[PDB]
Amino acid sequence: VKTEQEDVLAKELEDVNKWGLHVFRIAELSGNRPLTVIMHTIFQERDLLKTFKIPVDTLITYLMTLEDHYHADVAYHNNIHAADVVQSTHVLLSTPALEAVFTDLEILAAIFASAIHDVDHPGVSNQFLINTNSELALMYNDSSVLENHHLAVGFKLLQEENCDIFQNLTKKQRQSLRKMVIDIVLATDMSKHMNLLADLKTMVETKKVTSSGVLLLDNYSDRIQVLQNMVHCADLSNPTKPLQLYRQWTDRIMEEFFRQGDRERERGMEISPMCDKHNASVEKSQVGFIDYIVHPLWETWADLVHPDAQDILDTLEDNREWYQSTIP
Amino acid sequence: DVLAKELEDVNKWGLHVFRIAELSGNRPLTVIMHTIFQERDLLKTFKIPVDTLITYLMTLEDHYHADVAYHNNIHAADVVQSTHVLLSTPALEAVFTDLEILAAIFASAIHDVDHPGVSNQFLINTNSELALMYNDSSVLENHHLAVGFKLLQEENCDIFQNLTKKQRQSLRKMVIDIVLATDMSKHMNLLADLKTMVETKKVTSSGVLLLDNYSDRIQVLQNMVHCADLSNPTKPLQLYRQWTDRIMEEFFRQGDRERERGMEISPMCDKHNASVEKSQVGFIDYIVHPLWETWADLVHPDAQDILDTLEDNREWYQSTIPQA
Ligand SMILES: COc1ccc(/C=N/OCC(=O)N2C[C@@H](C)O[C@@H](C)C2)cc1OC1CCCC1
Ligand SMILES: COc1ccc(/C=N/OCC(=O)N2C[C@@H](C)O[C@@H](C)C2)cc1OC1CCCC1
Ligand SMILES: [Mg+2]
Ligand SMILES: [Mg+2]
Ligand SMILES: [Mg+2]
Ligand SMILES: [Zn+2]
Ligand SMILES: [Zn+2]
Repeated sequence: VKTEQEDVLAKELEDVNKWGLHVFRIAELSGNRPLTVIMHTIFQERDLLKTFKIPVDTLITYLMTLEDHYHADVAYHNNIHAADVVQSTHVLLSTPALEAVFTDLEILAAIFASAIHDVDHPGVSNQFLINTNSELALMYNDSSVLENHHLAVGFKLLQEENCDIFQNLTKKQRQSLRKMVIDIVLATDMSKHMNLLADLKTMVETKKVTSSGVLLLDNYSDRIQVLQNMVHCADLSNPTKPLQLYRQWTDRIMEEFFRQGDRERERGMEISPMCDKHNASVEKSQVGFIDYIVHPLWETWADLVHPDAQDILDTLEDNREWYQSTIP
Repeated sequence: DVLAKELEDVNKWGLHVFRIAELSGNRPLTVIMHTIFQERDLLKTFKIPVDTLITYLMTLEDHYHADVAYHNNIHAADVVQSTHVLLSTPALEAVFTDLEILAAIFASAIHDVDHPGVSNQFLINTNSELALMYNDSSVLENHHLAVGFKLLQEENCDIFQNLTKKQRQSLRKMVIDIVLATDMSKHMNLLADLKTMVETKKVTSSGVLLLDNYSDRIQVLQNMVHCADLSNPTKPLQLYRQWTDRIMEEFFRQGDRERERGMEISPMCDKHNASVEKSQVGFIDYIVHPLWETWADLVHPDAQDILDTLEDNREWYQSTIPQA
């Protein structure tokens, strides 16, 4: 355990290797430190401290700082979402079809990218930031504004006192991990979804597997592509989770969206799609989200790692039925 | 006075820009931008208060670094003026809207603002704050854009104040697209696509190019400003020599910092082991000529005088290099 608690957190953390970890429970039991606790657990499980000579106190110090820079008053894009994506990536990394495909450095990059990928999220969209002429959009030229910011912050925090968890990587290692983490977080920009999926389908069509069905990736292009899509899937994994988890994620994203719509309405701006609390169809919207975004993505991932992801797909379909059933 | 006579050549390749800098009190960017805006009737068209223009331009010019030998206000003024000339090439007559013309010229003016005199790779390799900010991706070019637009916020500096919301939005997208294309790491991809565009190009009866969508139009503007940025070797020898002096001074200062830091010194940045002639001939052969012969193809025969000068300058510099 990497944070002061008491306790029974251990019984819940037994599911850290399973889809459907109750991450909200973890948040409660850990004093709202789900990202620190789950990251610390994963790093120990994967022996990453020993491999990369990461001092444990340095890891905890960085995680505490990183966690503090997720906004507590943001309903969805907060430290629990970061913890969720981290843990979800951790599960996907261990899928049998990917056995021994990735290096420990690649595993570290995926997990680190997952942890920082929404840090300092303000609870409003890229388009909102652009439309309101935010300093952030001015900084990043309207291009992957948030995602560029999340990386800048995640890396800059390494420079805080006793926070450089990469201090004992080689120069080449840090350079490679940096490139991979950047490639991965920039791929979480939803504006890149259709292209990313399109390329993922292409890769699937011409995939190569050993006898036991293990994927053969040849080069960096292959490997980074699978990692990009993996963390993208993890980011978009809410509707594939056990329904009670999914239901809370839906509650939180709508709360966050509605708060942006309130900011838009207050400034006399056109209210963004699905951000109008006065005219929302939350259930119908989740069904469309699954039909046009989440299922097409996950159907393709499932193909890539066939048959590893079948139950994830089945759960997605069951959860689609639930929101369908509850349209008024 | 004398300045006025020099600015008469503003519509011509090979404007004595260094003379203009001396004569204006080191305000080439302000003088040349003002002149071009007046010539193209840009103040009237976009209702730009002339006082606002000068205030912006003076502040913009102030944010080019004095102590940087190549990437300064004179380079900026040169690229602006060169783009201004290319815009009027016969093959592009009446093709671009006034907004697109404004975007191309504004982009040129800001395209290197607050340049520190060291390369992207240097900034990446030294773990600079700029590289941390921009995730190692077009580090300087993103920065130029951010600063160029940020200055519009200064008091009485918003030259786009009377653009419609939509015009401002379009201008902003176009300028970003253009300045990002000045990143040399994108050169080969730009050039490969330009060659493919040339292959399938369409012209009117009078012979002007037909660019019927934003993609084709911005592509031409991107490559035009990139050519302007890479136009030094196409200029009269007296001007080209001066640009070569300055880029080498700048590079060698980077090399100096690399050596002090114990770093491996970048190509062409080692003052002790560098050859001007050899370096310019390679620069022409492998970057500038491939690009300009493609531009010349696009607008043939509009740019043949430019291409001729470049090929003469190449022949000139290779002539003192011993060869079999
Ligand atoms: C549990 O559900 C979700 C989980 C995660 C996400 C993340 N989505 O990424 C997009 C985004 O962030 N935008 C998109 C833009 C149109 O609107 C901008 C305010 C921001 C969305 C979820 O629900 C959808 C479906 C209906 C409500 C949203
Ligand atoms: C008058 O000459 C020039 C004018 C302009 C330029 C602009 N070059 O753009 C690229 C660049 O800045 N760098 C930085 C450094 C790492 O090296 C490059 C591979 C990439 C170059 C000129 O001459 C060459 C030949 C020798 C000096 C350079
Ligand atoms: Mg259990
Ligand atoms: Mg995000
Ligand atoms: Mg530049
Ligand atoms: Zn996310
Ligand atoms: Zn330049």
